[PDB]
Amino acid sequence: HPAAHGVLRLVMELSGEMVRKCDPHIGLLHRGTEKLIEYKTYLQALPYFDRLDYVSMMCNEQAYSLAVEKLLNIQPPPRAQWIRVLFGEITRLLNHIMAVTTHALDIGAMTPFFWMFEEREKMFEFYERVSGARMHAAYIRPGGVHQDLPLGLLDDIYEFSKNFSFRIDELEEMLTNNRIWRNRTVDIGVVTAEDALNYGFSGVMLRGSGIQWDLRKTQPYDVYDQVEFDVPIGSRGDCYDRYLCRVEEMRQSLRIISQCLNKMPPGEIKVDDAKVSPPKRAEMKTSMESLIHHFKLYTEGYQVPPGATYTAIEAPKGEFGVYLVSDGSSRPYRCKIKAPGFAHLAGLDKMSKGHMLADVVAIIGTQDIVFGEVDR
Amino acid sequence: ASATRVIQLLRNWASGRDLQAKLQLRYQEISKRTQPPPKLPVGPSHKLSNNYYCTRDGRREAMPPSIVMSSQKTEKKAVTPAPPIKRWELSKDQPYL
Amino acid sequence: LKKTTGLVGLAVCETPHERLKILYTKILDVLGQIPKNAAYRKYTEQITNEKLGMVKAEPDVKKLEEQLQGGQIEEVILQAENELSLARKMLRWKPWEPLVEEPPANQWKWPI
Amino acid sequence: QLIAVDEKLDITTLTGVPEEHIKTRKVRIFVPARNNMQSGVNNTKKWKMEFDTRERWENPLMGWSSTADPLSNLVLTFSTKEDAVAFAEKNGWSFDVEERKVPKPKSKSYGANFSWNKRTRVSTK
Amino acid sequence: TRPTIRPRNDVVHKQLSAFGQYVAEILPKYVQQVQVSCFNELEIFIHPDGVIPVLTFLRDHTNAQFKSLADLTAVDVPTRQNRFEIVYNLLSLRFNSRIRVKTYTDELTPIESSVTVYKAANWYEREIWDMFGVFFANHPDLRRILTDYGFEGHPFRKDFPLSGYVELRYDDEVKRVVAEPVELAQEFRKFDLNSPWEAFPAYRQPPE
Amino acid sequence: GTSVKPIFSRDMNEAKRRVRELYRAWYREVPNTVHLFQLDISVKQGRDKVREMFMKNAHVTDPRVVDLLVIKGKMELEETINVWKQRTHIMRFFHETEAPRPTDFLSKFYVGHDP
Amino acid sequence: TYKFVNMREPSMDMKSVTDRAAQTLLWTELVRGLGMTLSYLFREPATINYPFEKGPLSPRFRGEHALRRYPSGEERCIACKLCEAVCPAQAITIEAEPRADGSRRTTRYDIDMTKCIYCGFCQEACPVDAIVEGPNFEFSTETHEELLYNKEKLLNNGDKWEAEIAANIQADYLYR
Amino acid sequence: GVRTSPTGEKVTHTGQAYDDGDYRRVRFSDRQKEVNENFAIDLIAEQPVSEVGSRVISCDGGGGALGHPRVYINLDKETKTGTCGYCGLQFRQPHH
Amino acid sequence: SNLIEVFVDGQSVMVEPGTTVLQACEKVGMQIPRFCYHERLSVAGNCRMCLVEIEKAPKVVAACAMPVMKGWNILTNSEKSKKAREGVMEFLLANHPLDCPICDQGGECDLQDQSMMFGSDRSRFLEGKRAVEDKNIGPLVKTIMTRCIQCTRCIRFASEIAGVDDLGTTGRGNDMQVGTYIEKMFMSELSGNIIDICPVGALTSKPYAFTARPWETRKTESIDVMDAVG
Amino acid sequence: EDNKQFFGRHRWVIYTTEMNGRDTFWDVDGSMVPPEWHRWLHCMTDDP
Ligand SMILES: CCCCCCCC/C=C\CCCCCCCC(=O)O[C@H](COC(=O)CCCCCCC/C=C/CCCCCCCC)COP(=O)(O)OCCN
Ligand code: SF4
Ligand code: SF4
Ligand code: SF4
Ligand code: SF4
Ligand code: FES
Ligand SMILES: [Mg+2]
Ligand SMILES: [Zn+2]
Repeated sequence: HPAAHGVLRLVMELSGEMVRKCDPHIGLLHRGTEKLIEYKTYLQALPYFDRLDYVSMMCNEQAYSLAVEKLLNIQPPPRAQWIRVLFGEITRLLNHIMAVTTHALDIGAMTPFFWMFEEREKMFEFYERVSGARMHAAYIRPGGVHQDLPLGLLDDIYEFSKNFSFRIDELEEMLTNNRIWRNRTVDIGVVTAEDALNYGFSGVMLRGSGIQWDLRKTQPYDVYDQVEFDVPIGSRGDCYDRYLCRVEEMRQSLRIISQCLNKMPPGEIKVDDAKVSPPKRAEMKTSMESLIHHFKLYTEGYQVPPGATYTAIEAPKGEFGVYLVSDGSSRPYRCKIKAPGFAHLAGLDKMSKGHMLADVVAIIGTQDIVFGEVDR
Repeated sequence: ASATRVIQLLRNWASGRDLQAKLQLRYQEISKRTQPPPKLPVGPSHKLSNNYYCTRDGRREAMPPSIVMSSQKTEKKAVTPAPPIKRWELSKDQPYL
Repeated sequence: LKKTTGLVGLAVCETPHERLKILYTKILDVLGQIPKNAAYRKYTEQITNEKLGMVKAEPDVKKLEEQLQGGQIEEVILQAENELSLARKMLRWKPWEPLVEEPPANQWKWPI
Repeated sequence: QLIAVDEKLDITTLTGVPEEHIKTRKVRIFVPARNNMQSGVNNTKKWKMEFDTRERWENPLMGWSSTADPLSNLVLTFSTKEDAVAFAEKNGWSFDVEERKVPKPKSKSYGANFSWNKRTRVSTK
Repeated sequence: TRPTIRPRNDVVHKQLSAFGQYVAEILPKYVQQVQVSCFNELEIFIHPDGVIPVLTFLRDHTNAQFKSLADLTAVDVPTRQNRFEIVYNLLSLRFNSRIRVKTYTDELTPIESSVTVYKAANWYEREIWDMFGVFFANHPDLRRILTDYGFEGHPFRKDFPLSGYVELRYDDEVKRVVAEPVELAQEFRKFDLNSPWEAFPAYRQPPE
Repeated sequence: GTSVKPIFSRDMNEAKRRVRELYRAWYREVPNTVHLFQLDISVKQGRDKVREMFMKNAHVTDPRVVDLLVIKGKMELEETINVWKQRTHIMRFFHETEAPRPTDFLSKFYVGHDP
Repeated sequence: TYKFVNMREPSMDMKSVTDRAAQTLLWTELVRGLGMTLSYLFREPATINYPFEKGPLSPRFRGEHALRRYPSGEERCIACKLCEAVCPAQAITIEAEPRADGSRRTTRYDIDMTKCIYCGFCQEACPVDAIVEGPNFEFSTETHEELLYNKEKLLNNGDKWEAEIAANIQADYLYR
Repeated sequence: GVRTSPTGEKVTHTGQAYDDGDYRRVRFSDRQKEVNENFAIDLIAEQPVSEVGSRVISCDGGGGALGHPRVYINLDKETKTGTCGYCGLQFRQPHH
Repeated sequence: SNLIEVFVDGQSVMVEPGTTVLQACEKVGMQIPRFCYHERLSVAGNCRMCLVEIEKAPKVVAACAMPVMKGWNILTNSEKSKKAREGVMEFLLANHPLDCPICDQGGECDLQDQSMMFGSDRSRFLEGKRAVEDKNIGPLVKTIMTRCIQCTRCIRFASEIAGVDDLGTTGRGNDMQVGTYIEKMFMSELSGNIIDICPVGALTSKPYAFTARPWETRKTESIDVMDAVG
Repeated sequence: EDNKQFFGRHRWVIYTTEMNGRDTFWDVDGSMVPPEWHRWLHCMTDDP
């Protein structure tokens, strides 16, 4: 179904077009990722986090890298952290464009999708220049980043960033004040603050209901404590408030990107510790220790001291977490992945009480669901 | 750019903005596809002296978790996990959209 | 006086001082039925007594909110009701008793 | 409330393993031998459970190594031999256990290399 | 020790240790152990019978207020007599903190469903049941969530094989999709990577 | 002793009662299943298969294991009734595309190395 | 630090009321949306004339795999098997033996292109720059078997794409 | 160094050609067999041996960081030549 | 009885008189890094990788040769021990060839593993490396002498276990080399064992050359039938 | 090329009508570009 947003089988009980019951059946994209991770080394498991939520690739890489770095007791260098925050905000732009335009497309407003996907294409080009891939980059690694930025990337990121606000403005002209859009979005899928907290909601699904919580502000990571931005807050807990929150979050991401462009420091890009991060190729081809460490890091991988962590980030879809258990070897013993879409879809049935079919379509759109992270 | 001025005027009037100022197609202001070679600075551990690895070994400073209250083994003011959060401030930049 | 608590589903409270006093008195009454040497009773009594004193000493709602550190007195009321419900549950559960069972010797041993 | 069940533990009907892979399988419970190419002993600390080797053949295309054995890769790690035996028993697998082999304590003496009348004296150094 | 080593935070460590002591004193009936990890994460190891009380306390206490259940999962450790380790992750917005609660069970012992305490658990407990086979008592609607209809066994269990026992293919004679015993063109190649030399002296176990 | 906690039944009698109830429910469901899924089997075949699946686990003597088996059978029944299952899932019980594997020594010796 | 997105109150003056009545009855914001679409109608489309025009790429782009040689024509690969060890998809299969002149060379080098995730970890792991992901991306096949590459196919890819692969490596190796 | 088998099939650098009674040759009928024509063993056998006036020489395959890891080759044996274990190039001291 | 009490990292243990520091550390389950010590060969003490600090002693001792003294407190993880291991690994790797991708010892190398575990992660050696000519000791044991770390395990095994005095060291200092000095085939029914005990890729199996890597192999513990020893 | 076109439309190829053996008057595809012109055409470099 076009409105399904992936391989989702939603079983509904209907009286006329009124929805009496929603039963989301998932698992049509369960690939058994966590067992597979248990069969890999820590570097081999990284590309799985690209494919969990395929619209926020580097954010998932960052969450996993933070978990592994916390377990390794090491620290990424400052330039790497600035690169991580910059590309996390670019990724948030990508995700919010995808969410807003696919929501509008379900509702029926097909045009803004085509306007915004050219911008998405320009950001895919940024991804590709840095890593050689437009989507599953695998750029963020448990030691920093894989490669330094190419010699003219910052200028192009600046050129893109100084035009994007007008595209957001055109989107808002299309949608924000349209009476049809407001009729399809205002007072649809209203959730109270206490219900949102109890059901496990996070991100926009909290902020639309007035709860003042953003993980970048409350539990900052990387260099998020050094950037300035506002957190959008809703008033009514409906789809209109969440749409406004996402648009304003796009604007605040532009703000953060400008700050990151003007504040990128020099230095190395991965932790200067060759028992965790691979050495440079010239060193690998000149020095005995560098060659030994390259060999061992690419065959066996680094060992992680025993212990378990729960690391969470403010991914564009909500709180994204990893419960990572190390038994002391170079392979993870356990990796549980916490995806906000799981709880949001588990609450979809609650949010659709007393609504019609089209309202349920709008609610699925407003929950910002990608089933790679839901099923794993 | 290529478009005749009258079409530019019609575009500006319909959109309500000066379209030419912020064109969405990259005409010539982007970086060249060929660049000079880089040099890339070395890390802090690239010293030739006073660089013993045992003084910069983060993996070996991890320890097993500290045990509080094993079961197998004064007023006492009540405590909390952390101090209460401070209330947020209302965005001196733009408080209301 | 104040409109829009700001949280969806949380109504604005008229007369919040009286509600808070009633709730804290009920909480202390319930705690009075717990054994005096139980840690839950003394801790909850201490915090409840401080909050009740703060409510009694501050007639102003915004100044009281800033003193209580509880985030918008309607939330303080909700938390008081939550604590009262928990107090009744703890009375029924009696978690101050000695540990029910001791786990196997290698149950929490990690790694392996 | 406790009901005082009297029988041996048995979970085969709940695991979902096909009966062929429950009755005809033999597991080995053992401490793996030290790899003779190295001196480290860190891989000889825990007990291992592993299944019997089944048929592997050649793929007609590409000549890869094909198997039809779903348990050909499964290795379990245990703290003690008793835990491994209990796991195998409750899962219904026939097992063979091997007692742990440790290197015997050896009497070393550097000075013996230079014995006045003994055969131990080194001809070279 | 400066540039490449993760910095410490002793203030948060002290606060979490004190709060763990607080929780242990308030609920001696269930709390078996309290730990503060080196990177400031607080874990409370309890008895299974105290799943519902502990969590309820941690959700409703004025000094606790962990009103959000971030995650709930299981870990399989076959060497333990109680195979499965149930892990609850809770977040407090009022105090901007996180807590972990751990308990244990085996194959035949149910755990109390905590849907009443947290609505979020519903799908988490269904997922634990599906992947590990841990039954949850008094669950509103307990059934498989991730696996295929009619799928036998629990995939996340350590004993279960990585590629399972059956595969699917379309068969033209019966004109439908059929399930058959797994055959692999190329077998997954098992690697032995563990180094025979010890990496971390701080975690060395006694020689028994 | 042995200090175990039950799921539903305290002894084998209650577990057998639950088994009988689940068997009744499956027996009643079989004709509706044959009608709804448009299966080419008879109702007799379906009830025979239900009996065979029940008898696969006749050797169980633990009330907790029996309780879990009844829970799984109830899960499967709920799944079948609501049509979550498709015709392929129902027909997976009959193994219609699986060639019969022999059990005597000589045929096994002829085909390959597996016992 | 937060802002409100929907906490604004409407003016109640007669002028404001008449403007809102005009908006309701004469559909002003709908004409605004029509104007936006009409504006986009007169812009130049962002479409490119494929296959004549191509999308921009980078020297770091990961494409079809290739096995390279030294300038002498000798293969670079020495069968260290690091690419096979690092591959997260287990897409690489390697068999090696001493060559007739005693050289350490492969006798089997397969990449299953329908297992591969195109991560580029193998070219990072290779210590002699033997395995690369070349720039090509237009290699769709009509059968599944054509995507199971052996050593001959990969050596042919290297021979076919060396001119561009060397120029791509020269432009990026100082970042590696 | 290509050469055909008695069946007309090209023999690869590896040396594998399907046998006369091997059915697998049917996979090439109506199609072709992929064979790389530049045999590395033959191409490296054409390179001239480098003469150097030192007992120990160094090889990195050329190109600096674009070659292989740098190795040192002893050249004391005069009955043979020093061969790089990475690139296959040969070195000798001026003899006779 | 005759047992004496010594401490490994402040922990008491009872050992027989004449027990070396290495064996006492092994009693508590700690393995001292080694290259030249083999518990079935005579003690050499040459590699110097086993140097450890004894409490209240300024000089590190060689754990593989030094007998424990009553009341001693070994300190296997002190700064002095770690710096000793780092320096000895540095001297070992100074002249070692960059041969890991072509070395059969690759994933099974004690030198590699102990470099990863106890050594530094970098080189500050800026000179040229030494290179030595290869020896031919028969069709079973491949020889790549540049890789030799001069442990002398092969010499002690051949002299003491095999009963042959064909192996030795010629020259001295940096130029000291392990070999036979003449064209000789080290042929004996126990010869192949010098491949196992050699910690580096200097001595490798000629039949096994280049065919496999250790991480891909599956291990089946079995018995030999080539004779009646089993 | 035409540098006044926007990025993407500033470089293009008019394919040959006769490749190795097949008629390519209508049947063209991107795989007919040789690697050096492939590098120039996909804007991996500025130098033809
Ligand atoms: C002297 C005596 C004179 C007599 C009086 C004459 C003056 C009359 C003044 C008033 C005339 C108003 C006529 C308009 C009728 C509809 C107005 C209206 O209220 O409709 C809107 C909604 O109508 C719409 O907006 C339509 C939505 C769909 C729009 C589709 C495309 C938009 C139209 C494009 C241009 C139209 C061109 C039409 C002319 C074509 C030429 C034949 C109401 O809906 P809501 O805003 O949701 O509020 C009501 C409930 N609270
Ligand atoms: S690109 Fe990645 S998946 Fe593909 S062969 Fe290389 S390492 Fe394996
Ligand atoms: S391609 Fe490179 S990494 Fe792979 S086996 Fe050959 S030399 Fe080793
Ligand atoms: S012996 Fe070990 S360190 Fe030396 S080249 Fe071989 S693998 Fe590398
Ligand atoms: S060849 Fe091996 S065993 Fe012999 S001295 Fe050298 S490193 Fe030691
Ligand atoms: S092991 Fe003691 S000196 Fe070598
Ligand atoms: Mg050896
Ligand atoms: Zn070379």
